[PDB]
Amino acid sequence: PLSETKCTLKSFTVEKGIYQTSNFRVQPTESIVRFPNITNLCPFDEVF
Amino acid sequence: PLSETKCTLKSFTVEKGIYQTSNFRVQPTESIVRFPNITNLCPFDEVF
Amino acid sequence: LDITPCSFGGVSVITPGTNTSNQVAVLYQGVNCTEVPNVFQTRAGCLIGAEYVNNSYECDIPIGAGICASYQTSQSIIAYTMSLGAENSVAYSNNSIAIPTNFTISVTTEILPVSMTKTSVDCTMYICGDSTECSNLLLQYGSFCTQLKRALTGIAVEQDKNT
Amino acid sequence: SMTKTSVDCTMYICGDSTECSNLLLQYGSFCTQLKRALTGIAVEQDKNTQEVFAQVKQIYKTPPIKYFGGFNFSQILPDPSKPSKRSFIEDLLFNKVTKFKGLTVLPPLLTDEMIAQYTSALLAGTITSGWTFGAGAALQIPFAMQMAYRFNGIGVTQNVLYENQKLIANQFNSAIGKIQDSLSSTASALGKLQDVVNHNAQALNTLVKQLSSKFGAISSVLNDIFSRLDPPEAEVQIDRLITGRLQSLQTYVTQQLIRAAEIRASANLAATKMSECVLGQSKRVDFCGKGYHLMSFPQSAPHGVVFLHVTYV
Amino acid sequence: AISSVLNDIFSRLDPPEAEVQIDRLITGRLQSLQTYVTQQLIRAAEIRASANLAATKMSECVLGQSKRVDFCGKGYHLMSFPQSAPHGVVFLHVTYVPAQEKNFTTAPAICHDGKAHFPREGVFVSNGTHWFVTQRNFYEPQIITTDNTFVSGNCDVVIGIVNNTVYDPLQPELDS
Amino acid sequence: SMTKTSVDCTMYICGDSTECSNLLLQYGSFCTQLKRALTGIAVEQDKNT
Amino acid sequence: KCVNFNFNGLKGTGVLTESNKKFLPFQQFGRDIADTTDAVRDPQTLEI
Repeated sequence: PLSETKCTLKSFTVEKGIYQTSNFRVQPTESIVRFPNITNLCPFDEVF
Repeated sequence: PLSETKCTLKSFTVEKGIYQTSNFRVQPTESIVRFPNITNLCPFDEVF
Repeated sequence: LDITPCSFGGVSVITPGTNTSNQVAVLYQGVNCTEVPNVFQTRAGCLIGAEYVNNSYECDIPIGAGICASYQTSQSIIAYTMSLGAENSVAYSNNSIAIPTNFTISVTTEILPVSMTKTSVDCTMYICGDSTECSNLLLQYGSFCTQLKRALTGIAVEQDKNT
Repeated sequence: SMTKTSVDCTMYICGDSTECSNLLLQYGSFCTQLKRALTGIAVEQDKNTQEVFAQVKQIYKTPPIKYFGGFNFSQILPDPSKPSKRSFIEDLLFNKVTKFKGLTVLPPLLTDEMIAQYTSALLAGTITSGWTFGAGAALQIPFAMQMAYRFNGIGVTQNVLYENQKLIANQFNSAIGKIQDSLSSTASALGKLQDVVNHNAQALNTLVKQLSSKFGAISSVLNDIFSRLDPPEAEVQIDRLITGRLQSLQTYVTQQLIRAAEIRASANLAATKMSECVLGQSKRVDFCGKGYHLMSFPQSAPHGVVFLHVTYV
Repeated sequence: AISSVLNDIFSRLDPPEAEVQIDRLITGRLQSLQTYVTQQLIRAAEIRASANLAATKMSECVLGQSKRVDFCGKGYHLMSFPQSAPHGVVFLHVTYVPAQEKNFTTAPAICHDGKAHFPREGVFVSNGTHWFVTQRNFYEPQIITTDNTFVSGNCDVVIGIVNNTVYDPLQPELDS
Repeated sequence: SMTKTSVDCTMYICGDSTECSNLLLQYGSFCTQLKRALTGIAVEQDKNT
Repeated sequence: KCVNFNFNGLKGTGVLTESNKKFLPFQQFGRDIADTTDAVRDPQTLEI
């Protein structure tokens, strides 16, 4: 995080003070794929 | 006009004061279609 | 199902100068440190990398909501509440008085800025990098930069007026 | 002071989109320069609290004998029996004055307990020392001698003070109780604090409702442009949306900066009134109250101060 | 756009196709100039109000003695000496601050012969033995005379009065 | 004080064009904010008197 | 002399002076703090 202050301020010397560099965010791990159920079917057995 | 103040303020309760709602303008009714006159004609009767 | 976005917030770095030391203190602002993955929880956010103490001294680097920080002593970054000064009350009665018997004459400096650097930006060279095809469509935008030339002259006529 | 806000260009502009942050680097550093101005007004309001409240660093305290010549100062002083260090007027001052798009609200440096500890230290120095604790070390001056000098600043001799000591202190304690009856009933008396919090609230919801607009695009949803359209024909709709969201973000930083210029002129007027009406006797006419000014008692307020100016009429 | 150099846009693309990349460089550079001059004019307003505060400090602290508190320095203002600086004025404010104090006893009036004697200049102080007159910012005890006091009413209406005599200077001058 | 002024969103941008007025709705409530800033100016010019 | 420039597409307008810095053998052109054309090696002769 000392080098993160140099990466944002574009300087190789950091003075005494409070500096904001970036933001933390939790990355998504899984992916929920949903669909409706097996109700409301079609009578395909009448021709097949 | 009391309900006109509710739509521009996004609130169902209007307090005491002077408020501007919209703008008034007289709408047009007719349309004047103009063309130049029938002078400077060309001799079409010389072949017709 | 209740849709809530997952935990996010700003990251700030509390550090002294590079000529003094190199230790940092990561502040997850708005983020509790039970949801992040030698630690202290504040109102602005849980602080990672600072030793919290009970005494309060004169600090230099503020954090937020009363919590402040400084670099003290085998040295690390500590964090404490902001001290409001030394408590020294004055007694009171109905028949006593306190008269000064001596004084001191001090000189206290006060610095107030008056003027600044007068600049002037032209429309032909800043927008067009010595380009001739750029200037023909510069006339199609009307009079944007003519008003910016009047504003920059109106600033620069106030700077010698302020002197 | 005002409300400290901070917004990022990662979450407000891009609604969890990886292609939006890649086109943000082509525009340069538009969101970097407004980030430097938003921390410039964040440390300015923290300096405005130190310029008004933190005039002296020595914390004073009241004596337990609350007898100042028949003067009832229990209403403007904070109650030590309460867990919150607030006054009887200040319990009504904090009562009358009352998300996920990257917008955050930073807490200030001085809290409400630290402001009222600075307020009660300036209030205890007013009744026990008067005008001497704002000019160096505090001296022990009685309350009968403090009204002799403050009458002498407006050309009033001290003979009306001691011959009418019961009539002056009954007029002050009835007027202090008339403040608490008017502040508990009339909620529109604190409207100078109310437009500070309402203009900051109406600036925040217009940042949210401008994201629903399209700015000339066919949709305001960043997922609907990228998933449905062809990617060289979709990217001209991103540049319409990233320009309209930046211009509303460039609108919000410019209206807050002139509001920062308006809140700097009032806090410099407040720090003048903290040094002239509280720390001494002002010889101006209609500055610390309408008429001949005697003394003042400051009170804490949400994003402001409340002055109890007494006047000689 | 595709590039930042304006010569690379015109000499590579069609003149119907390079013009739409040209106005992105025109309105992109004009918007960066517009946020510069609005930040300039906001900074021109706060540098005017500090220079008007400096002109008030040049008129009250330098050209005379201002009776304000915490305006020409912390404490009682005596004089000021301005100094030159780049883009500002640095003021050297001379102030009056008391350092050492001492506790005494006091009373608002003196009952001499049934009438109350109020102090004209200064306050009534005592060192435990006698009663003296000194000011509020410095210690300089003087004897209580009729020239330093003025009579106002009796002793029954004021609160805190003590019994002491007032030295009348005309009384030893009749036999001297 | 100064001269109190007001601007219309529909009339200044669109010179009596009906196809210009419905295309301002895609920009949202942005031109109301320039209208609400100038009406807030016209209150405090009466306060300065 | 104030002349026009045409160096394999790198156009410009200015004068040409002798450079005193060290340069690379594979270098076509250099860039300043504004990231624009300021130093051009000749494609035939090699004067930076």
